[PDB]
Amino acid sequence: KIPVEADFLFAYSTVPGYYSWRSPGRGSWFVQALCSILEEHGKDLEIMQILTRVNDRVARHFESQSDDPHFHEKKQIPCVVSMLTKELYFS
Amino acid sequence: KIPVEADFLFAYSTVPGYYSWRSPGRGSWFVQALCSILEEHGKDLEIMQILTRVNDRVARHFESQSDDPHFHEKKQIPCVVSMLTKELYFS
Amino acid sequence: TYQYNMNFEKLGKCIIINNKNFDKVTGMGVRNGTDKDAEALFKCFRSLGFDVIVYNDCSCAKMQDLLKKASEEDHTNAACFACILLSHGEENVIYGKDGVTPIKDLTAHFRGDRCKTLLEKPKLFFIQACRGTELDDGIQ
Amino acid sequence: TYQYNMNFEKLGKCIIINNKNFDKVTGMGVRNGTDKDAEALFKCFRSLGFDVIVYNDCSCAKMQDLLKKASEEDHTNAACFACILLSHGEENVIYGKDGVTPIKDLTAHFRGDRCKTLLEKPKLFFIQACRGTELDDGIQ
Amino acid sequence: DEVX
Amino acid sequence: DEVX
Repeated sequence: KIPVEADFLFAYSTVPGYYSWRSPGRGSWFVQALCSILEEHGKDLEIMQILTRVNDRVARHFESQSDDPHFHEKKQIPCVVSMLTKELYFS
Repeated sequence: KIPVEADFLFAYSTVPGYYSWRSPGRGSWFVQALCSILEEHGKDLEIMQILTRVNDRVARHFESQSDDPHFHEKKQIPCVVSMLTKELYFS
Repeated sequence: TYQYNMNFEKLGKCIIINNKNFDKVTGMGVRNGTDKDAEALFKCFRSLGFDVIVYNDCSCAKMQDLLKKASEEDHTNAACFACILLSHGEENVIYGKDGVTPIKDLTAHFRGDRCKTLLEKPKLFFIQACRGTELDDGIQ
Repeated sequence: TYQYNMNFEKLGKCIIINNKNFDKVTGMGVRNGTDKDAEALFKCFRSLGFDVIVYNDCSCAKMQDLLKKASEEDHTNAACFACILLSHGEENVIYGKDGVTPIKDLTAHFRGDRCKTLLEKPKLFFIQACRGTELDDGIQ
Repeated sequence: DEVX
Repeated sequence: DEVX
């Protein structure tokens, strides 16, 4: 027998309680980062390596620009929840 | 600038909402499995590889045994939450 | 032995839910840029080998029905399943066009006891949405 | 370039909180077996290179004070930080001997803006505790 | 820059 | 076998 909750992975764009940021002209931060790593490494890296590099790109390359100063120079870190039992390659 | 919530990793023994199982004679399942994987691979595997193997061992090697039949033959899957920005080796 | 078995006919289905316009009752504004997200996501997951279908401006009943009928399909020849949600959100909940629905109820359809053809196979969920209204001020 | 920098004087601190006995008012019973967990965990993390400290049967005020003073120490020569919680729990909450405290408040002491000497360094938390009262019936 |  |  195996747990009914096993082998799930949730790749959240941000941590619980926080905003997720989206540029209207070039898309959301998380998706921008997710599709650059995937286009470069989707077939040769494990899913946790891919998502860890996405965490780094979102955390380092993005900073809020808003006219409202309450929303200015804000940061974001994504959130991976893994119930996987094996390594995952799309290869 | 760097997000204040970055570089956290939470290794939960179970998924949100569920019980965690503990053998009184051999310790909790999650700790049993975590320290068996660590003794063999703590210094040669990345932290997400270690915890994925702990997910597999808890999910496959452990089954509840209680006299109460409401708690009999139950399963468990742990839950890793990662805000890490890099791969982590203990070396 | 330590990798998920990928020797199947298909990589699997990937459902993209792209919610951009919301009812006035919800109070939520238009998510400009999410179309560039869905198109880029469609090409990258198609390139991975997924069979991608994009649904646009979905209700909470439609989102539950999409994922329940995908749960009820036959995945014996698929290696995995992927779902991508692009919408507004609060903590633990994802926005339809007409309100909010809990993310746990969307993903529970694929549990081991409720979708046997994905048993021991990875079920992946990518969620671009807010989870609250806190801001990360950062640190230098 | 893609790994955490491990060229430091110390690997880091490892704090084990081993909660076995609880007040009768809490309604929680003794967690027999947790001493074997703490014994195995301290031997494993000492073998990794951690400076291991084991605390036993802590109150919620002690648990918050331990981690706040650990957050306030100088970790400049440490590569990472580890904390291990062995106790009773409910959802989002961990048990002291005298009641419950939220896990988020325990870990927030090590945030980037509140613990500057662990900035860009991994902060690891291993939590053996219940998160509710649901059971996983499983499937073959 | 907008939030979701 | 007990639960926490």
